[PDB]
Amino acid sequence: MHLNPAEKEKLQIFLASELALKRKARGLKLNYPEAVAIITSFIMEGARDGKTVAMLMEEGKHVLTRDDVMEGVPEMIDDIQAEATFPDGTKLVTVHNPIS
Amino acid sequence: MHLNPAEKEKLQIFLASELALKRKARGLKLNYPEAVAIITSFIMEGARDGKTVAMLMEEGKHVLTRDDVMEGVPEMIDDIQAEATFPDGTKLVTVHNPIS
Amino acid sequence: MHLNPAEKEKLQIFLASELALKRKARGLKLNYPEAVAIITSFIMEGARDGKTVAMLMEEGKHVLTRDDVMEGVPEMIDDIQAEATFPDGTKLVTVHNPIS
Amino acid sequence: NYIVPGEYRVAEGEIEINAGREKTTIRVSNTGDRPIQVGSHIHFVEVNKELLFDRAEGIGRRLNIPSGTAARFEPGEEMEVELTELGGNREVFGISDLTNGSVDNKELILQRAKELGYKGVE
Amino acid sequence: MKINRQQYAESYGPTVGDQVRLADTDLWIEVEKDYTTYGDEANFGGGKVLREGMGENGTYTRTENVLDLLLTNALILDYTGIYKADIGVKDGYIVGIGKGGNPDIMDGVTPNMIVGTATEVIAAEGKIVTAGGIDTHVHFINPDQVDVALANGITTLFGGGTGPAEGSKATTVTPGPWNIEKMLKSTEGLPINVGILGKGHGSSIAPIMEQIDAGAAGLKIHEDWGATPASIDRSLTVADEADVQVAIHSDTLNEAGFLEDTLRAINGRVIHSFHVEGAGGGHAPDIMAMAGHPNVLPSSTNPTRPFTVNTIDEHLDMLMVCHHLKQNIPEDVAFADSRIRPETIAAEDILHDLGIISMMSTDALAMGRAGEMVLRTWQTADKMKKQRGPLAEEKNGSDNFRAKRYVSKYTINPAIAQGIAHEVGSIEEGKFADLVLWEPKFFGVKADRVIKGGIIAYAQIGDPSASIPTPQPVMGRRMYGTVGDLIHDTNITFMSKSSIQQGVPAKLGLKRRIGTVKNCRNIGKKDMKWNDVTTDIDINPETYEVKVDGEVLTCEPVKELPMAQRYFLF
Amino acid sequence: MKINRQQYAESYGPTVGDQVRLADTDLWIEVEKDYTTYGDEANFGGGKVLREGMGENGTYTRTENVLDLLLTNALILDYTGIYKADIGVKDGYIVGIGKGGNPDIMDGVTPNMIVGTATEVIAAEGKIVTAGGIDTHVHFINPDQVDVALANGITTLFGGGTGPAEGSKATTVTPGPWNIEKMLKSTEGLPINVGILGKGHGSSIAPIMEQIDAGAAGLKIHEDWGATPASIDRSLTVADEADVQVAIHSDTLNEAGFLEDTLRAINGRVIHSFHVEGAGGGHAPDIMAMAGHPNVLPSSTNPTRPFTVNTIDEHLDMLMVCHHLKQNIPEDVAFADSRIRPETIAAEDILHDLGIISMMSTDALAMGRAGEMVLRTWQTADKMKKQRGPLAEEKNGSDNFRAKRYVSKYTINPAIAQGIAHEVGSIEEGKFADLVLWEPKFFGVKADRVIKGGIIAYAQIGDPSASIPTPQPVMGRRMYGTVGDLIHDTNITFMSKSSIQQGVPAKLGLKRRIGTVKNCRNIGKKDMKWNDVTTDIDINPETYEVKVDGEVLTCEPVKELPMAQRYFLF
Ligand SMILES: [Ag+]
Ligand SMILES: [Ag+]
Ligand SMILES: [Ag+]
Ligand SMILES: [Ag+]
Ligand code: NI
Ligand code: NI
Ligand code: NI
Ligand code: NI
Ligand SMILES: [O-]
Ligand SMILES: [O-]
Repeated sequence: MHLNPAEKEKLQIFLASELALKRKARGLKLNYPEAVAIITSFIMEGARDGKTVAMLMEEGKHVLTRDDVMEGVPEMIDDIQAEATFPDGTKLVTVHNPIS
Repeated sequence: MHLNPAEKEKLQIFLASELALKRKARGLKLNYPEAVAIITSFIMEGARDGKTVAMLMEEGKHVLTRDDVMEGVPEMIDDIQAEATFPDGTKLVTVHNPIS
Repeated sequence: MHLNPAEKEKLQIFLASELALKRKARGLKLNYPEAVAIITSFIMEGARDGKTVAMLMEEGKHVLTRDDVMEGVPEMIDDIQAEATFPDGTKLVTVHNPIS
Repeated sequence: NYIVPGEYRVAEGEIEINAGREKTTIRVSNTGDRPIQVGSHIHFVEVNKELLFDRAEGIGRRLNIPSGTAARFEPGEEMEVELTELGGNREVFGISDLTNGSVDNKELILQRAKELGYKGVE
Repeated sequence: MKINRQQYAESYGPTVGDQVRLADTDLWIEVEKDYTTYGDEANFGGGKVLREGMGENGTYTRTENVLDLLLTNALILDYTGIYKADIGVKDGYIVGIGKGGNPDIMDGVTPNMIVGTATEVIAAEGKIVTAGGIDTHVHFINPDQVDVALANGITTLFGGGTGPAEGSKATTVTPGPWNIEKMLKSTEGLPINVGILGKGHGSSIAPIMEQIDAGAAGLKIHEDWGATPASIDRSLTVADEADVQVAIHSDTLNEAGFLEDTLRAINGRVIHSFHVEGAGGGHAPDIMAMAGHPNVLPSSTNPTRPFTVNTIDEHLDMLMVCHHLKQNIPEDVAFADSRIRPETIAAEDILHDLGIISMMSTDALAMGRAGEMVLRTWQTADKMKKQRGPLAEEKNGSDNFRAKRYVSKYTINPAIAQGIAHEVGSIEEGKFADLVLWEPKFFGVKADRVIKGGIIAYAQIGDPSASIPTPQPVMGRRMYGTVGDLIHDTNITFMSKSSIQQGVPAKLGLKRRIGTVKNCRNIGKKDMKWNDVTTDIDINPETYEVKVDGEVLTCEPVKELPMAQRYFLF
Repeated sequence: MKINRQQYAESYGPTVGDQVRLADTDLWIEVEKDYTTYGDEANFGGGKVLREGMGENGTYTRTENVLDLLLTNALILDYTGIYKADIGVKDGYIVGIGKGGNPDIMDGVTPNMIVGTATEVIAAEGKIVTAGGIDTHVHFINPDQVDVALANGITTLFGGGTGPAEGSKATTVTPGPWNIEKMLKSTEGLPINVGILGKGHGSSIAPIMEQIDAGAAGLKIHEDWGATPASIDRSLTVADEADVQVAIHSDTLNEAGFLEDTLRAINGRVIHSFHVEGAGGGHAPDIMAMAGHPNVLPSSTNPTRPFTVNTIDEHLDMLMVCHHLKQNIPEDVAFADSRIRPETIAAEDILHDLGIISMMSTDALAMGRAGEMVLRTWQTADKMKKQRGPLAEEKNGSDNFRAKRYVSKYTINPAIAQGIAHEVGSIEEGKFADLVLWEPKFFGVKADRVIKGGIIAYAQIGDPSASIPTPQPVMGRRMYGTVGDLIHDTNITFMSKSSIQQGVPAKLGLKRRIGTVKNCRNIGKKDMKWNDVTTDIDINPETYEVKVDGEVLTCEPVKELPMAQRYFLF
């Protein structure tokens, strides 16, 4: 596979997102690291799909809403940042205030 | 996400449990680390759901039965211990003799 | 669970394979590390199922075809090697030219 | 009582910056074709040569703006800014090398400024 | 010109009279004073104030009043106060608390806090800064426990052990000269301060004393080695001579004496009482009465902290597992019931709130959680505010009094008890620069950055392959302070005066900073900051109810805690 | 007997006139010459040629012309050429490039390239071998960044920082004697070459100079510390005396001068211009005109490399995040628009292609990607071939001219600029054996094996529990070169002559190889291999269009790059 250090690390994010989605599917309000994991993995899979940075800046704001998460979580997350390989190389996506 | 060392480690348990459940779903009798992974992750997700220590001490004894696992596995597992964050903080759950 | 170093590492392969299969399920042509992950995990789960080395040498050549992967990927993969615990202990499987 | 983790409940009132120091309003013009942004704590007389203002009026002073903020001058832009007095020992070293000593040495600072073409020396 | 208080606090962190919520608890701390000069705040960045000729002095060499490191705009939370200041560090020590910058052009700059060419900047505006935690009940069982401790803001580990040997798995003991020497060498690679306790057991002086000469920094009396009158007495005689602390886990079984017998063997000498509530070990059922005496420095371990609906079920079973108890041996059942007691665990919450138990600690990997000393201190303070209200001493709706009482339990008081407060345990000038930055939203839960001897050792930081360090995954990671030889300069091995005088560090090739244990024998309860209360604690032998001043101490267990499920992935 | 060219290339790697595709780009390199004697190729394995009495000499002791290590059949890609040779290493240095084996029985063996009893063999047939990359814009923010760098073939990190302190998070600066000493000790544990830059700021000489004496290997002028005329001048005076390089990130805000003012303060002295395009920092909008001057050694950082459809959206937002810009402050919006410019980023692609920007570098963790210097160099070369065609200078359909121009940007030119090219930066005899093997399919994307001082430090290798090392999972891993004391012998700490003369390595107990920084003050643009072009660069203040020789430089952003989604898991 020739995994580099970032590839190894970022597998963890996907895993944490899978864990969080299962917790959401069974009706739990999500906590801070769960919410972050979900939106992060969304951004990285969006890049893998070939979406643009601009698209993911919009979409990332609608992945989770306040009724998906515990009290206070929306306000704890100022932004979520992730770098992933787009069709035009690594780029940084920042989703600002992802959860209102 | 601000993962601490235990958060990073315990993601592994969930992953091993997912792997084991797939192996069970396709009809395999489970081995020692598979069985342990399954019950462990059950306890940790039970805590995340807000069950009590007492509930998980009971339930953990019915997650797998001897016909789910290989010969000898029931006797290899004296107990399974896991710590997880309950609504009232980290607590230790021990499931004694989980598989008869 | 008593995970040894290889058990810990090889959980990563399964995880990468799950990630790759999701990407394939949503219609993406798979890349080099995705393709390798998928076939590798297939071999290791095949060993867990109790298939023989000979069976997996055949099957591994049909897990993915060129229309599943990006241009050039078939030619980048000369073989895929994996060691796993068969009913008769650890053995090495090499799948030669897995993707035509 | 919705809980925002780590939130502030700030007290009432306002914070006055640079309290008790003399303030001065001057007009300043960016005569250059590229933008100039000036920070709160640069000795005002030592700013970019192409800013035109009464250079004498920048001696011993800096912008009267919150610590760490800046005044921005677009190309061709003229506007008024307010200055406050430098504090401490009232000495400046380095920056554009116009002072390297007490800010009291007004003629020496102006003479250096004029020879190097800092605009607005009388 | 004026700035409104909201914008001010957003740009520079809060100022006098502003309050900040601790994580998601009900606890509020209030800025008591501020060392700044409004308008001359130091800050670092593009176009900011710490630039040459401006807030940074361009004239002075490092020796001339210039700092190695300035923490700008810190909100300090410390037994000495809750207030706003810049913190200056030089040669690995806190040299100035006050106002940093450049006296060329700024008013009010503390004379030795010049930002010069030699100065590194850490922005602390909007952060809370505390001393690193001092955990004095550590079992050295698994080296992975160190990052766990660092991630919850612990910077010093005092205890004992040789790894997962049964002796070490039950007791904070590194026994004898050779084990002590081996662990001193092992300590060379642990990125945290360390002090090692020898075995406080024997009936002759020499077998005990030789551990102190070998390099131990104190002793542990543990019932598993025979917490008898003789072991207690000899250890205390050794400690009074060597000037080191003795920790005790007393005879739970009452085999050779009851609590009054242990107190008689101690004979008024100074001693640190470990897990004084007793679930963690000690004379059944009344060990907690230790915490009333003037010669006892009392600590809790963390799993009883605070009292919750799962506590008793968890502890009964934890004890069964730990002790290998059998449910069909009535003596084991009687033992567990005499040891795990809601009456004493509920009272423990209140004794903490009253300043009668002076210290927290973990009991890491033997019967407590390496990364939850700080976490559970605040959870306790929060539960006590909910159930007992703001304390009498409070004012202006703030919880400052409780905050200082509680922050003292894991910073300054364990340092004092151990004889190491000249070096660590508080944010004061002249002490080692072990500092923890916390975002207020994460306060007490997950440290932002842990500074060890003036260099960051541990940080919550993101993708190392990214353009900036904030992208995911943000996780706790060892920093440059832990790498190479810098691990030696950023950490202290605490040792007895005699081992230092005898040249043990050179004998063993230790390259870490060597700290001297001292002034442990001439202190008492009165020396515990904000937690100095001595009183007659009565524990009813029949019902286990705890009385102080004629009044039963009880509270309810809570179903839910702050600093829990909002934060943790597992 | 004759072998067809296909089979020959499959067995021994390509030979004269054969071409090889670089990864999945359109770029082809052609073997320019070959040192072998056909039929006497060296190879190692069962029944192969490097065996005692045959291709391995059985007579000579190590001192007698025998190698420690032979790389057989390497395709070298280097500013000195693209050609086929064996590479011989001894005492950690490249001692012979040519033909290795046994003069007993082989023709054409280079006299000092005997394979003897002392010789280790690495098979390079079918691999491309380059010098290790030299990254001269490194922020030391997170130690995890080192493996990231190694995995993309970087072997030297020059820059500054003390970990994730704000000063270090913005600037490549290890400030003052104590921080510099601490990072020199930390460097003892980093498995990569390192050079440390001090703070290039002050208005007196001594506060700056003492950093050089303390062990700094150069200085960084950064606007965040006040890139004023005085700081610029004093740093350059210090550097001309100490013989070290100065890097500059100039005054973006034009606060104290415009570009012509910074040039006047530099006054014809030698200087390294960092992220010369300016998205990474510098006089708005015209900093890139620096790259036209004879005394400027110009580098780009990597995130603008090359110009793509996501670049501008990514950078506008990256700048907002990095600078904490607010969209409802018009000055912040004006600032971002004056700084992030498609006109200068598009021209940057072309200036690289024309040999006017001489160097790449990362800007690791501050505004650039630690593991993508090499990656993005080739992506740029590939985009330029697509949009501008093969360069005039090319012949035989190969891209050799562009390949040498581009490989120079991250190997030899940063070494020259830093004053360290006597030690590192190219595959030449007498230089340190920092070598990267690449499978051509992975070229520039993921290094196969990274050799540091003659020992493998890092490799893409598989299951350590397997019968052979190739089974999954194949991932980048530290090798024996990084372990134990060998980390000292395989890596260099570069330091100033004065700190070396003053005995700083012994003072601090540094055990790493010590390299001397020198010959940095008497070089210019003309000294940049294949990238030596000086010219009047005009940047229109109103439209930001870039002109050179009367001609506007522009190109389109691409939607897709090679060395991207075919390779990466995320
Ligand atoms: Ag026990
Ligand atoms: Ag126990
Ligand atoms: Ag920025
Ligand atoms: Ag930036
Ligand atoms: Ni105990
Ligand atoms: Ni203990
Ligand atoms: Ni820069
Ligand atoms: Ni930089
Ligand atoms: O204990
Ligand atoms: O930069």
